[PDB]
Amino acid sequence: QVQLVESGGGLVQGSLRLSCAASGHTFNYPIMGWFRQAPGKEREFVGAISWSGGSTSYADSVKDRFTISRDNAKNTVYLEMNNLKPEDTAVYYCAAKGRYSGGLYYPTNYDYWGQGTQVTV
Amino acid sequence: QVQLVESGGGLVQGSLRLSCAASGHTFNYPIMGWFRQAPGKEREFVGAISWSGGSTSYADSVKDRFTISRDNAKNTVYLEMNNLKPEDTAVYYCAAKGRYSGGLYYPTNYDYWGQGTQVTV
Amino acid sequence: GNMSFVKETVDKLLKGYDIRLRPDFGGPPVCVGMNIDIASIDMVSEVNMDYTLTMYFQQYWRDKRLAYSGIPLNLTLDNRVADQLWVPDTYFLNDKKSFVHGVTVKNRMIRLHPDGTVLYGLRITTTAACMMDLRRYPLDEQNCTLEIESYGYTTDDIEFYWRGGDKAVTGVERIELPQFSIVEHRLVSRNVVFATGAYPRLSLSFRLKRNIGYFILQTYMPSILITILSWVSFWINYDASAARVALGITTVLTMTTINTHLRETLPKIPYVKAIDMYLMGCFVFVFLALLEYAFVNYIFFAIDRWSRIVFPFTFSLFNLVYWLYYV
Amino acid sequence: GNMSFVKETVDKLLKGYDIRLRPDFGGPPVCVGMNIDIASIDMVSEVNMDYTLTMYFQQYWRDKRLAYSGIPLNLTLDNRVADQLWVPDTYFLNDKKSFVHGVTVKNRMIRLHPDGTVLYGLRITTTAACMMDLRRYPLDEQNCTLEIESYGYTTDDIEFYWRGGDKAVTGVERIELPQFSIVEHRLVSRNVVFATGAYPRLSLSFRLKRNIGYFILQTYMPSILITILSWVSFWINYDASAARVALGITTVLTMTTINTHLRETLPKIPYVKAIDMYLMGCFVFVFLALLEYAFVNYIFFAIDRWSRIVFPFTFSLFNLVYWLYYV
Amino acid sequence: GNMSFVKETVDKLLKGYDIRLRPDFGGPPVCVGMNIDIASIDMVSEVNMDYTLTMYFQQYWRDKRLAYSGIPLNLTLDNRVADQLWVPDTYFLNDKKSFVHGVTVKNRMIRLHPDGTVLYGLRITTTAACMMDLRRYPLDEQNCTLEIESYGYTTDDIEFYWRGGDKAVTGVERIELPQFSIVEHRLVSRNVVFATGAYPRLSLSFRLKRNIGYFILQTYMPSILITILSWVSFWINYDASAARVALGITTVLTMTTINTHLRETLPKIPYVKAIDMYLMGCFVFVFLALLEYAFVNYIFFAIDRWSRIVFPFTFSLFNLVYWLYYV
Amino acid sequence: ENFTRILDSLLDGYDNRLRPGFGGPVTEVKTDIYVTSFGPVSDVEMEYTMDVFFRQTWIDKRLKYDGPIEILRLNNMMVTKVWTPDTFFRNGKKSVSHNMTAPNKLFRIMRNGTILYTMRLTISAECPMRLVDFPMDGHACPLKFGSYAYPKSEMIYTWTKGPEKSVEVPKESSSLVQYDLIGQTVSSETIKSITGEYIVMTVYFHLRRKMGYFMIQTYIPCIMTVILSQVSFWINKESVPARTVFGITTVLTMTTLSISARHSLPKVSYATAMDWFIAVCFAFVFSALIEFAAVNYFTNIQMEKTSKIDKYARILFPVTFGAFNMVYWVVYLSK
Amino acid sequence: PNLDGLIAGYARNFRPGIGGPPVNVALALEVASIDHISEANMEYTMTVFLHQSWRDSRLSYNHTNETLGLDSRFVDKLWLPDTFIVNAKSAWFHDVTVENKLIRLQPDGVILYSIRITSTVACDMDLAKYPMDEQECMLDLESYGYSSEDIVYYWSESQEHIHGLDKLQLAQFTITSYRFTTELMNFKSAGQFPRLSLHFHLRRNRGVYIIQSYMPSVLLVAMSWVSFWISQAAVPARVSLGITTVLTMTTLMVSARSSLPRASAIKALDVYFWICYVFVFAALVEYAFAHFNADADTIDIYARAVFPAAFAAVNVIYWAAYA
Ligand SMILES: *[C@@H]1O[C@H](CO)[C@@H](O[C@@H]2O[C@H](CO)[C@@H](O[C@@H]3O[C@H](CO[C@H]4O[C@H](CO)[C@@H](O)[C@H](O)[C@@H]4O)[C@@H](O)[C@H](O[C@H]4O[C@H](CO)[C@@H](O)[C@H](O)[C@@H]4O)[C@@H]3O)[C@H](O)[C@H]2NC(C)=O)[C@H](O)[C@H]1NC(C)=O
Ligand SMILES: *[C@@H]1O[C@H](CO)[C@@H](O[C@@H]2O[C@H](CO)[C@@H](O[C@@H]3O[C@H](CO[C@H]4O[C@H](CO)[C@@H](O)[C@H](O)[C@@H]4O)[C@@H](O)[C@H](O[C@H]4O[C@H](CO)[C@@H](O)[C@H](O)[C@@H]4O)[C@@H]3O)[C@H](O)[C@H]2NC(C)=O)[C@H](O)[C@H]1NC(C)=O
Ligand SMILES: *[C@@H]1O[C@H](CO)[C@@H](O)[C@H](O)[C@H]1NC(C)=O
Ligand SMILES: *[C@@H]1O[C@H](CO)[C@@H](O)[C@H](O)[C@H]1NC(C)=O
Ligand SMILES: *[C@@H]1O[C@H](CO)[C@@H](O)[C@H](O)[C@H]1NC(C)=O
Repeated sequence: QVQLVESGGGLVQGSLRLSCAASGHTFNYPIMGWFRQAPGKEREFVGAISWSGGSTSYADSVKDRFTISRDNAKNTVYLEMNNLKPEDTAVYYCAAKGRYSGGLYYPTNYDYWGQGTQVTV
Repeated sequence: QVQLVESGGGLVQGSLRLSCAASGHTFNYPIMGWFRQAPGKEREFVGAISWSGGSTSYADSVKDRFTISRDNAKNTVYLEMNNLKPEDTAVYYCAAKGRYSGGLYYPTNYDYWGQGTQVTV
Repeated sequence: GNMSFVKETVDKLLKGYDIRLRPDFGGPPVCVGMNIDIASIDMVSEVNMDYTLTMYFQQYWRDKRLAYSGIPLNLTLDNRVADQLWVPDTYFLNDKKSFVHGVTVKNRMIRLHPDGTVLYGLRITTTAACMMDLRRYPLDEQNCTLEIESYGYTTDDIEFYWRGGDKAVTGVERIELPQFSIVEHRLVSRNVVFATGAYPRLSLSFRLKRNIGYFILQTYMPSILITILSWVSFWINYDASAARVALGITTVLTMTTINTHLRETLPKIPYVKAIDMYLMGCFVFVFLALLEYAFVNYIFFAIDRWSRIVFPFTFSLFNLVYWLYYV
Repeated sequence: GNMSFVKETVDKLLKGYDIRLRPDFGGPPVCVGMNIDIASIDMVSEVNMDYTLTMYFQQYWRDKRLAYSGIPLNLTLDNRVADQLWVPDTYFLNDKKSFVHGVTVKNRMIRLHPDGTVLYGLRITTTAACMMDLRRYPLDEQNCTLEIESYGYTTDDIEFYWRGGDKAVTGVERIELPQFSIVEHRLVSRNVVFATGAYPRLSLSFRLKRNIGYFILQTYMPSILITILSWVSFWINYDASAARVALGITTVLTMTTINTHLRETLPKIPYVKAIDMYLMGCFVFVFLALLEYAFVNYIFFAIDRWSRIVFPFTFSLFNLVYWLYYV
Repeated sequence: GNMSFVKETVDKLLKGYDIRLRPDFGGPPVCVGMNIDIASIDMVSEVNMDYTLTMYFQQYWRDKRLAYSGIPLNLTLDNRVADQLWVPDTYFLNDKKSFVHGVTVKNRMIRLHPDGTVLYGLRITTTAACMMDLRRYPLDEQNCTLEIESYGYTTDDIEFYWRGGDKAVTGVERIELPQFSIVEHRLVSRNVVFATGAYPRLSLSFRLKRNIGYFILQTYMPSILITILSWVSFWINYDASAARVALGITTVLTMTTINTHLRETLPKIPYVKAIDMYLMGCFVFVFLALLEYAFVNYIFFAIDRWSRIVFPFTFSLFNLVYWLYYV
Repeated sequence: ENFTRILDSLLDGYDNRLRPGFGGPVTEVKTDIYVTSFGPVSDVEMEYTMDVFFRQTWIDKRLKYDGPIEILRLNNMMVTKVWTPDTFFRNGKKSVSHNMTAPNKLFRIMRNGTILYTMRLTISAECPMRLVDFPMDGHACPLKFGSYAYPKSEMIYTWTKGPEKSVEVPKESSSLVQYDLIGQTVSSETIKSITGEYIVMTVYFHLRRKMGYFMIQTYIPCIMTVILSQVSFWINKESVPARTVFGITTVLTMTTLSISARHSLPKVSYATAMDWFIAVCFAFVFSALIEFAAVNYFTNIQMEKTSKIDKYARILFPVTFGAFNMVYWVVYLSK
Repeated sequence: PNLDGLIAGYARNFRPGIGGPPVNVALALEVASIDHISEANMEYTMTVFLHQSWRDSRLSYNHTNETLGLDSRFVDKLWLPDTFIVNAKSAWFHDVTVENKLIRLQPDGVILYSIRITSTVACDMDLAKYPMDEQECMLDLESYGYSSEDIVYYWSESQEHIHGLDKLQLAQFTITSYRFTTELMNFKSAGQFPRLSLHFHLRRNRGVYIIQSYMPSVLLVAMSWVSFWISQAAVPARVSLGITTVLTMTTLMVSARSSLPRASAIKALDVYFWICYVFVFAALVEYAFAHFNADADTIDIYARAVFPAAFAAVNVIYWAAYA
């Protein structure tokens, strides 16, 4: 039982910092993922971070552009969207993955989905 | 990431002491090898020493002539070239071998090559 | 859909198949692609200098003897078919003890493709050697590798590559070691030469950073508290010989028990670790505090006031130098 | 009754049977029903973060190749027939070490039904991983799962379900762990996606609640008694320097031995547990009691009366806050 | 290149091949050459008097039954062919427990040569006995051997030699034991006679030199510090009976705990080691220091000044004699 | 196929499921044992380990062959194709047959039909022990083996050599640490069961424990602790805190030594010889503190209207403890 | 000859009379030894000669009237009951030098099948009265796959004679009684399975082992009584004696349950330590009460009699409760 609230999207022309605040049984769900769904297109993997250790992975599109990290004090994950592009125009969602729930990349493996900030540039 | 600087070559007619000073991640590279490349000929094994233990091995040509040893304080290996011969005329190189990098004798197993002192007699 | 048709096709594939001969025997080497999906790192042992890894190990290669036509599917076959096929002779050069899981069946997969590509998967638990440099322990960073090699086939016969390059290894985020964080992993490919020839090698390594927190609590904090305890003596009257000598003894002896206990948890290395240096410093402080009283006792039959300031000040300096050097 | 007739029927079933091909190969997935009868949970290890389970594991599916007519019985066959049949490639994804019991024979059952339903039973002991959150230890609640999956067949080929829904798992009442009570068990079904495709998953989880009683007796009570012992000092005359300093030392040092011993029974976690917080509180009380005497000693060459009330009162407050927060 | 041609050739080689009969059965002995590539020495146990070795073990011999023509290659064959060939019945006479690594396949190689030379390689981990002389422990030098012999074939039938003479064993530089340095290795060949006949033997031995450093830190230094601590008594006033008696007791009892602990790490040998001699000397010093006070106490109801010089001087002499005898 | 024909002829019409001379004369199997290494003896587990070359020799007329060579030294896996005795170790709780680089089996077929079949085994056999005299005790660990299935009417076991030369235990083979193998004796016995009556061959190994380790690990610290307690007698009675600490620490030390002595020793109902020594030494240590308590109690009465008790204790205690040592050692070392 | 003929056409996958009445299997046990009885693991290791007897008409031979003594090679050819130990944590066969199996094929078709097996059997132990406690352990035998309609077990008549439990000598326990029980009402999910169980009662030996367990605790109580005769003027003497008896008792309590890491139940040994701890702690409080009021000699005089009497009284109650 995890609740995710994300904020800091909005519209810009640029550096941005999406944030994702978790609460509840985060121990059972050690991984947080960032997805993004463009209108029409399928929901697409952006990156993921382990709560413990900060082991990070990125999709190629955003490799060496976006940076994820977290702070366990607040139970917060942030996607620092630097060097934005008009391809980066989607509803960005946050999600939690169970320990044994499969590959990072696949949104169907994830159980607890944030609301989803729309971001247009 | 290992750096090797060798010195004490030169030209003589005799006892000589080549030295080989290592710096960096020497833990991952426990073995130092001495090679020599005559003009035209292939690069040829001379001997090798373990940093820890001083387990030593020599090529037949230099067996009971050359002697290798080291001092871990300075991170230095030395080839004491006694009883020299006109066959012993080559660019002597120093090199480091990884723990699991194969046989002592084969220069392709070695990763970090010193500059190479030319020695003629 | 027609199972007799599929059975016929597969029977034909295996008719006259010689498991003894690699694909393209006598020709160019067979290229074998590798992918690892890490399940867990169960244990890291300083005393045994090894770690235990569980992974899904997959091998990809083409065997033109197994090519089939007229079926637009990939055939997933029962794992027992693996005993009738050639497979690579892959081994882990730095492994100590390994097994393929066997419940409820051998954790093994075979998937054939129409072009003769064979996908062979195994679920393996391996205990693998990892020589550790404990000079900075417990403020140390270790490099633990897994070395993957062909046992008997040289690079004339077989070649390895990381299938997918830097994405060939998945599941590094799953590793949950309380005492370590995985800083980085790297994938390497090279050829290794032995007396019997040149062999293909793949290497997977991890950088492990020890978490200090446990050690602060388990060893560092008790030693600090014993050292502070030793200073109480300086506020006690010099006539209280039993009280002040008791403080000296108990702190000195407690520091010995802490030292000896600690090194029984670790391998019998001949060099001094970082933690040894700290404990030796703390021992010297508490020993000098007792010797200070011996000196006071020696002349009374001033020094305490000078001790009340110089000892805490020196211990603060000692800690400052130590933690700067090592952190 | 006619054994030659039954032998003929069974021989016919297995004539030309291809173990390599799943039932309905190339068609809709085979539905495999699973039910577990728990025999025991032998051990739960915090240090290894795992538990050991013994169960009767049964698999239900239909193989139309094995359908037989003219015999109105279910045929129980010798377990060695299992080697001539297709069986699912079921494995336990979070298992560390498992085996099928082998005395006096392999603990395995095969029961055939006239419609071709196969009942396949195994008696398995598994050691399975269970990552534990020890922040509240020993007042903690843990979730330990068993993850059941098809190794090589995707959901195109095989599907799992809990046969009987919420009654598919029996024997939870048999579990007798001294240190834990089973609060609840749950059954889950889902699909898990990997690079090689989507796989069927069944998950069995338990909620374990640690029994406090052992810990009250083993660690909490000794620490309380040492803290009370420390207060005896305040009723001793301030001239009794040896006596009062002895009380301070012995209680302080006893609290260190208790702390260090405790954490040697547990994994090397970097965070502070509930029990650590208690022991640290108790340490501070007994340390301040000795420092109180140093202060008295310091000025005499009142405070004790104030100590006789404030210390027991503060310790009661400390305990109240602690046990309210965690219970 | 033609795999059907190679398959035909190899099939012909194995047609009518009798694994029961050694090459040249009934004729001169088959000469078997042996080379070892050492991978690791994982452990050396004084308690169990054994060591654990990992090596690549290779056997070279000629089997004229396997000679083939018209292929100018050496054939590397799948390791499963080994089950269809004669191989030597080599065993390790002083091994306690050994296994061939089995992941991902049996770590085994077979390479055939046109003249019928067979190259057979195995990767073996062996725990082998090594009787140790601990009279000088921990300043001792040990000789640990590996004895290689033919189990059932006498020297009438099989002969062993080190292939390459003094270069037959590689990888001695890889051995990384924290507690030991490898001083030397030697290769020996001889015949050993039993009631059943004369058998070929090869022996590989190593000379191990224990590193003192760990022992200086773990046992020697604490004992020195306790002995020095005992001398503090002589600077304390003779009226301080509690203080001086406390020093005597604590040092004496600490030296007993150190002694008994140490010998629990070692086998139950009936003789006195070097370290035992040191600890017994240190015990005598600290015991006499307490007895010195008993004597002072006895007459007071001088000696201390004489003790302040004679005790440190005697301990220095004791150490000088000890470390000269043993180093 | 000069020898392949011979082997095929021998195996042709041969049933390995029937003993030689089935239904007729009793099959005699000659057994001899060569102990390669007598492993450590675990007192706590009452078991010992041993590696042997278990040789078996019998006659099978079905394998008679005529040829040039007299002895056919065949491969180790020829064994599975021929009948072999089913010998098992009755007291062997765990045993391993080595398989390194080959199954460690020897198989030779002589011309007249005699078969020499040997195997290399690591045997862990149960050894009941009586630790009443521990550590000054000795044990005779047996090794019983015999046919599991064939009764004495179908197969019997005889020592190949004489009852003295059949078992060979070289001195170098002794891997014992705290024991010494004085000698070995063999015997043959017959047991009866519901399955049948079987011949059992027993080998007894006489082990004498070495008390050098226990002398210094336990006895010396215990003796010195008692001597340490007696030092408090010479201390003046006015030093009440000093003599009080003497008694307390010595009592605590004896408690630690008593627990450590029984740590490795298995838990038994009866009292070992070392248990008596510790108990008596504990009494002397405890009585030393009681003596000081009596001294302090009496001197307070004298103070409230240089001690006789101390003078008596300085002499009586060393003599009584010394007398106990002479009695204790003579009684047990004589056995 | 005819041995090959019996195997020829023999159906291994089917029990004798697959469609008929269930097969009666006589069961006998010869307990060779019982060892490694651990309370912490709640398990014991047992080695037995398990005998099974049943009739198979397919193997009936009439050429001779002599029983056929066969080795373990012939075992794989015949159908065997799937008897397994229900409460066995782990088990294995002895295969040195060969597999310890025998087959006795009588002419009428009766088969005798005996195997030497060593099994580690789980046994739940109640440590309420530890160490003065008696434990009952069981050995359950059952058919894994064949219900009551296929295989029915019963103890053979010879079981009463060759059980061998009397000859067993255990290091710490004594087999007071044994009982062979048959349960036909197991009723598992698959069906009804007859179960044969062997119950034996183990009594822990009372001797030096128990004396050593209580020896330090009793002595420490006597150590605290020494301070009563010590004068109240020597404050460091009595305080040091009081604290050491309390601290050492605390260490004993920690060490007592260290040997049983997971024994969360209450043991009689643990109760005795608390009783000892109360007396040693009260003695230190007794001096503290006397010392505080001396800023009385009668307090020590009462303590020299009340404490020895009170400790004697509670011991009588303690030992009477645990008999
Ligand atoms: C733990 O410690 C191990 C060593 O014990 C480290 O492993 C080393 O990793 C480095 C990379 O980080 C390796 O360096 C690379 O080696 C590659 C292989 O080269 C060999 O093979 C080729 C043919 O395939 C030969 O031509 C060549 O001579 C060698 O024999 C190179 O291909 C790499 O070159 C690439 O990068 C370099 C810069 O690094 C560029 O200059 C090149 O142009 C090219 O892009 C590279 O040199 C090294 O070989 C590894 N050593 C061993 C023994 O395997 C682990 O990285 C370490 N783990 C952690 C986490 O730190
Ligand atoms: C220990 O911790 C584990 C997690 O690590 C817990 O496991 C979770 O258990 C909960 C139930 O308690 C699971 O939630 C359920 O998941 C089911 C599966 O849904 C997936 O698959 C379907 C297709 O089959 C997809 O459509 C879906 O998107 C998912 O991918 C759902 O079917 C369940 O829905 C039902 O219940 C909910 C309310 O809970 C209703 O709203 C629905 O209408 C429906 O009735 C449910 O959502 C969860 O998936 C489990 N997680 C994992 C990782 O397995 C253990 O429960 C816990 N143990 C204890 C004792 O607490
Ligand atoms: C049993 O079945 C066989 C095979 O069909 C048949 O030949 C035989 O007559 C049958 N016997 C009986 C009694 O039905
Ligand atoms: C390969 O060898 C086979 C068998 O000798 C032969 O029939 C075939 O023609 C050969 N093919 C080639 C290309 O040489
Ligand atoms: C057959 O088994 C039943 C049930 O155990 C038993 O009552 C009956 O006596 C047995 N028959 C024989 C002949 O032993």
